[PDB]
Amino acid sequence: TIYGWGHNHRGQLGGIEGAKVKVPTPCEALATLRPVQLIGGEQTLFAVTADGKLYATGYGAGGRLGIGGTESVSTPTLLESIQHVFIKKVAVNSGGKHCLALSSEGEVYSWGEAEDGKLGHGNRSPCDRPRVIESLRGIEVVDVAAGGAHSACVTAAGDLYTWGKGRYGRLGHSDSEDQLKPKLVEALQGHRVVDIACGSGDAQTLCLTDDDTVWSWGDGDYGKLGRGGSDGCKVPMKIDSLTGLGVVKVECGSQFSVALTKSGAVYTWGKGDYHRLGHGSDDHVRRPRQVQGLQGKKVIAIATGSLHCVCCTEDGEVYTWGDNDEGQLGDGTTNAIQRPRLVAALQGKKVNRVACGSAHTLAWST
Repeated sequence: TIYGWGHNHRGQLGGIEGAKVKVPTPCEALATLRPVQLIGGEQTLFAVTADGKLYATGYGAGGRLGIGGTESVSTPTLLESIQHVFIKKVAVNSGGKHCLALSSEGEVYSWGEAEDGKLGHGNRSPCDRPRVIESLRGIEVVDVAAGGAHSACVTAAGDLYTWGKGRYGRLGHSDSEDQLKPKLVEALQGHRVVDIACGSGDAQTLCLTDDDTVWSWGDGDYGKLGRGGSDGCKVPMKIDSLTGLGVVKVECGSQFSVALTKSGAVYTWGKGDYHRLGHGSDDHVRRPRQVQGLQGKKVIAIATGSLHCVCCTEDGEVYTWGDNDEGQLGDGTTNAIQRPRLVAALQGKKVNRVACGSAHTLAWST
């Protein structure tokens, strides 16, 4: 079984009834795929199968689904043009309209909107089906991440590349220039990148290196870089207050940042409007702050949408908080939740995987 909820007005959840699905509901069509990954963008959902196949559902505008054309679909639809490739991971931002896909051969495919050079093909021409990024061929790529207007990947050697919109420093090349093809982030050389996340709007980028250090750069508004105040920067800089804490994952939602530790702690910081941070007030938070509503709960996975979070613990409790205008919190309402709250309908369901898109949410058990 795979449970899905939240906004479903354009087929986001792959075939179930209701423009808003306000309680976790079985999504049979997604379950039949036995996905190894589910990840959503702006009104979209992508599924990766065990045999490396890619399916998409939801809003088709701009060629964001990668199935061909711009029609929307309401059932998981095979990306046929790439079925000869074994895909192991898709990257899409919760608020994004383009994807990266990583093959077993360490190559990157991209599709969707092409504004700002985010597809990485050396121009701003849209690709409605997945296309290999040629300038990365011969380099073993091992991870991919996507922002609202930018893109990133990590190589076997631990090097980071970013590309797309340069404004406000999100690429990290010490300037504001757009990059139409992947460009090595030189300031991080000598540190091995092990996790990467990219934001939306006037965006930040976050990463984790293997020396127990978290980095942030790009747009500073609302404190989402985590160094106090609101100054942006154009080159990776450490968030010193996270050093030594055993961070294992970073994520970005809309104007906010998240870290999960080996110990199971969740930290959030950035824009506080609409309760996205989960601290129990809408104040902006300008340095990483532990989410005290998850104190002593051993969180093993977290996912962000634009304005909401979902996470699960070792024992299968699922928590959401943030905005609920589309029912994405899964409590039967469209009322915001200020602090993490257990998802009642999932109690007993043994969930160990969670995912989001812009305003929709999935949870399941392997």
